[PDB]
Amino acid sequence: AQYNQVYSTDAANFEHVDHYLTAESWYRPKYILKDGKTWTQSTEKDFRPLLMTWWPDQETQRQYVNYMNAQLGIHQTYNTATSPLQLNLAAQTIQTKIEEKITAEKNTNWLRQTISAFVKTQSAWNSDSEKPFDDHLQKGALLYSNNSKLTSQANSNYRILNRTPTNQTGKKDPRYTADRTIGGYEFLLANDVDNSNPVVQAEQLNWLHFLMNFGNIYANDPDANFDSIRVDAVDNVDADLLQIAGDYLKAAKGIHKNDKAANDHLSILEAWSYNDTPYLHDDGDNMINMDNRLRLSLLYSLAKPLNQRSGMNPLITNSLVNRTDDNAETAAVPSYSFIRAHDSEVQDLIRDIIKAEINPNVVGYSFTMEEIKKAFEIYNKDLLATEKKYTHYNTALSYALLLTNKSSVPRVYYGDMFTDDGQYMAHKTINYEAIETLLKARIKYVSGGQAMRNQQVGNSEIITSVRYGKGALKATDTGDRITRTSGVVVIEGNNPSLRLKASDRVVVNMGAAHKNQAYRPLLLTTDNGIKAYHSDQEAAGLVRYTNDRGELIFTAADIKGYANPQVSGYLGVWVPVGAAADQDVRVAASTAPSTDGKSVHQNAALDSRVMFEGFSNFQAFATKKEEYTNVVIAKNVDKFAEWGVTDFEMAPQYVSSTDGSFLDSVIQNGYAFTDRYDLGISKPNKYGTADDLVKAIKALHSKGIKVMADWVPDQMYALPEKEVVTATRVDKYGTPVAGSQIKNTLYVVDGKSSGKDQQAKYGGAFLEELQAKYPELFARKQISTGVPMDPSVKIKQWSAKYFNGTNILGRGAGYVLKDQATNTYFSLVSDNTFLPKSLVNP
Ligand SMILES: [Ca+2]
Repeated sequence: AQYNQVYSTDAANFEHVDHYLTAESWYRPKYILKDGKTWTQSTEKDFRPLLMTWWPDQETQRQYVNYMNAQLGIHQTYNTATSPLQLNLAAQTIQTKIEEKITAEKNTNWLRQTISAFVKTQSAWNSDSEKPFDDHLQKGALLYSNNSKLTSQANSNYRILNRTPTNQTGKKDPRYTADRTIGGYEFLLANDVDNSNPVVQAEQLNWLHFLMNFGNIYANDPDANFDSIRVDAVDNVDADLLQIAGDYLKAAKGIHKNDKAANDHLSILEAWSYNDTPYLHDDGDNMINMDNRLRLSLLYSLAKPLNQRSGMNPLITNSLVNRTDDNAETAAVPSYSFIRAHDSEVQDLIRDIIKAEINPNVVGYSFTMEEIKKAFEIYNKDLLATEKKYTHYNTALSYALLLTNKSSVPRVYYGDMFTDDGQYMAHKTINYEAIETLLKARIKYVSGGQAMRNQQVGNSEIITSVRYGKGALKATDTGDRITRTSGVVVIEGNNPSLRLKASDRVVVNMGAAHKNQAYRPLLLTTDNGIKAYHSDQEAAGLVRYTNDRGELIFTAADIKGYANPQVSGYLGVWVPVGAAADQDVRVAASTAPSTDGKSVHQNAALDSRVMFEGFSNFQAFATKKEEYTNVVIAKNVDKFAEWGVTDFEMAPQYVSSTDGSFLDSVIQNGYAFTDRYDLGISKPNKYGTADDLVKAIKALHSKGIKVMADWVPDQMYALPEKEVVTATRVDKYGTPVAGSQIKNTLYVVDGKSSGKDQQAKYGGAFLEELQAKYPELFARKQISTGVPMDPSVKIKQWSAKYFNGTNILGRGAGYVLKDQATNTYFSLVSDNTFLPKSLVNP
């Protein structure tokens, strides 16, 4: 009893977390039985495990012997009936065996680990006590208490949950009713940063300013700054951040002054709710959101299996813009449009394949490397099939619409041109040719008003989409020479069974600048795929003409249904003959002052832009310098210019954590990180070193292309230090879970950064200069909080007080040790020390 008791009650003598004890705590006894033979004075070296001498109750002390008796090849176990006098010799005999064996392996590392193992067999100490699970992607979350006496350094006056755009004020906005929900939820993955905390808000701003000045700050090269941002996971953070970022863009860059300034820094949100667009629009169009309705329209009218496909009309009317006749010089609301992204309609399809053909109980997207590579074999083959079971149909049809549509900036996804897996840019998809063709055509032909028509012919239907030519917003505008040699027509059908009757005609009005004119093909579907024409000359054979009225006319000879690996339906695209090799109908943004109170205007100059999402989650890791993405990017900067890419959306560049607790930290895309400022600085990121990054930003600038920084304020992964928090089990809205055991109960999280990383170096480092240069930013009272940001304290080190909570860690409800008698946590704070009766007073 005696020797074992604690050496001294100092914090010094125990391994503790915020002065609390855990099941895995080691400490300094007064003596060590040396080689289980002789009672020698401890030194600051002789640390043992608590569990070696103390148990939270007798039932646990029992298991421990049984378990331990196993390990030490002691051949005796005890069932529930056992006295405690035997439970007490059982552990003393083990204790000798423990020293004897430490002497023998000259170490205790092996113990560290028999201990750690055992701890995990107990309910109070594993994920058993953390049930019931909920539908958080990592199975559950813990909300940290704002007011706990036990964990005062984790207290917060904030932690205001769920203030999405729709719900920013804590009530659902009456203004936006397309989404009838509250438009998002707080807890998405990992450690959830509390973005309602004014100090944290200021820190998000610091980081924004940093990214946007990355060149100057890191390389001293004004030519290497990110030009613009994406706000990630908008519907999972506090929407004040939208005001802050827009306020910034305004103050620092002048985006509200004129279009040229707004388009040099054109920024986007990833905001899934239908409410978010009108919300953004009332906010002043300081950034643009995706057109989610059009995305769904493409997906269901074009990309789904033949039996699940819907009719085509939504391709015209289910959108931010009704494209039946779109003749506005400036659209009501700006947006960007896409059909796939790094996550959307890619990692889903892999999940579909794993869940179907590999591991049926796979959770969320928590995949393994193994499963994935296995998944990819199936997927890649499905890509080449005519009958697809897992992957998109009609990719080229979707791009034809996206790249010819008026009133939205198209975003092309990397993985629709290159293989989603695979070294960067090494392999082309079968659609690369058609997409590149469309991209090139867009620069040269795509300008003017738009008309879309849905026509029931033969046994099915087609839609026709028409751009009138540069300088004709309406069908009746005759324009000038360049109008005449610009414009385009797209014809599409979504049913392989489409047959026209002999008497059918599809009559397309091309616009008044196009009477009696030659047209030639750009893309035509063929039995095996799609044939691309790279020049008039190339398509010399297949010319057709409009008539007196400027109508093209199409017939059964032109239009029928196909099924091949690229087309399930019909695609045809025609362009006028005679465009100068170097014709370009894009249009530069005006310096004329903006006057409608909005920053971004969806006009012809904005339509002239094209966005490129330049990565895939599932890219292979580089084998060598040459294969690093950012290296490869700098080296093909010309292609991007040739495609008319004006905004290059780089992947997040933060060094990835490697915990594997979610997809993002398995394929290391850059959304899972521990250091916000570590852009390939401490070691390379998936995409190269900080220098490769700097070089790729420079390369893209040299072509005049803009580069977007993914701004990811929602969460952080794998913090290095432990902290104790008062936690509660909650669902993703922060509501307490029914039937859980963790309710204002102490928990051990990984919630502290190292205080020695880049964050330590740059955190809050620019606040002072920001307040001098842009006092207006700090004057705003943020919506959710009612108060201004708080730059008066810098964040050099993240700790739990800056977080809402975390995903569940499997440590258990009882990990932090409590005297079950008094039901009170043990503590090592000095004026109030409380230890287990046996270790201090035996
Ligand atoms: Ca959040």
